[PDB]
Amino acid sequence: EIVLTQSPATLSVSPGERATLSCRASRSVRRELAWYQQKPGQAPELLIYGASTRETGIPARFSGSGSGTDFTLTINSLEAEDAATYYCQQYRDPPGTFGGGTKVEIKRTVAAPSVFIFPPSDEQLKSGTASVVCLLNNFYPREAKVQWKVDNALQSGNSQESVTEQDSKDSTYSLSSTLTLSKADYEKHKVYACEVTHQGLSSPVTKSFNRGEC
Amino acid sequence: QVQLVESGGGLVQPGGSLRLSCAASGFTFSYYDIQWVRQAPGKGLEWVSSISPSGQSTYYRREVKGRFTISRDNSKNTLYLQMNSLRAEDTAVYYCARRTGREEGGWIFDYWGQGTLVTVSSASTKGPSVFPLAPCSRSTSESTAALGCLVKDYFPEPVTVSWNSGALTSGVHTFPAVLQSSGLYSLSSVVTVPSSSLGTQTYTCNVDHKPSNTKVDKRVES
Repeated sequence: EIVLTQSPATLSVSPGERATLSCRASRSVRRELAWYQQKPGQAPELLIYGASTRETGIPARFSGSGSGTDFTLTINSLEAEDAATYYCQQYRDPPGTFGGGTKVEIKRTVAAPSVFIFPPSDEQLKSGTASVVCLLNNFYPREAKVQWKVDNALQSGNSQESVTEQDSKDSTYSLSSTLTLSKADYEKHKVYACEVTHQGLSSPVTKSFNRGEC
Repeated sequence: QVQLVESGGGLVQPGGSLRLSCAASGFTFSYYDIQWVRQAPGKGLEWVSSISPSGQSTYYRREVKGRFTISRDNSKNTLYLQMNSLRAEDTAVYYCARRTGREEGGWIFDYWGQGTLVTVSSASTKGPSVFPLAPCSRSTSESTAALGCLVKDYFPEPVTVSWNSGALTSGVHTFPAVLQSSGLYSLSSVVTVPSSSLGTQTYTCNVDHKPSNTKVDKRVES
């Protein structure tokens, strides 16, 4: 039960640049390692076998080498499709041990988000509960902040955020900030806005709506 | 073409049981040591069980040993894994894989099956509320516009979501599964189209949370 550890986890590297990730076995595995590219969703795919031999059908970009403990999956040129969570497997031992999973993020040119606000539907208002959904769409980098303001009053300790695993076609992240609020409190207020703060935004530009106006 | 496909699981109450059933063609199945590898929610891959290219050899994971049973039907090119006394922790996506490292090399994992989700939850299945979310301004003035479908309350996690039957693609973002205070899961499916094309395509999200035997379609109106 040799434990394989991958250092580090977030490896964001600009396109064309070499992304070099590690995997340190507890025991010695003597050039008996494997590397995988498990893109968001897709079941893992073999990359390097025998800790060196690049599998056929995979580009030379991936060049693996090391023995015993020091393992390094190298990527001489980085692309948008290369955004994936990577795995190292030992096969010295009969079972097969895996690593943590080094996520590689393609470093992109900073582009600001296209923000949209979502007032609740009357079907959800029938159920009592109401949800306001601030939508930040396709921006770089993942690092962004979403705040709230029901009648300017910042709604804290309530908003649930959800972010998308970086895009292939553009290398951008998109996030949702769902805000749950019961009809009784929802009706008592009119001002509704999510405040946006990002590296693209010159100043934090917020999109707002009022309960009555539709 | 190699086609390993882990068939189906779901959500079983702790201590239950459930038969998994990987399936593959596009290679002579009777030649390889096929095997299952469960994967935690965010964690890494963890090999669970392994069967020989003969059937007369089963190899189990330290803990799983004596609860899950691996089987192969090399006549009907099939792989199975039946669970029993399912502990809470086994909530994983169970992948299957062929393991030919050949003579030169021990055990490499050539191809991986789609991998189905098997969850062990004390909680019960819950149908999804589909509310259509759209703005207060039909005329936005910005030629880029957005509308969605708040898939409000579901369980367990698997819920297929697409738009325009499957025609809308450029702009469709299906948000990851979000846990709630209640315990229910939620996801929002959004799409970015033009402001001019408000009534050029009927924007309709097709929601399908297969576990509750539901299917909900919604044309985002008003």
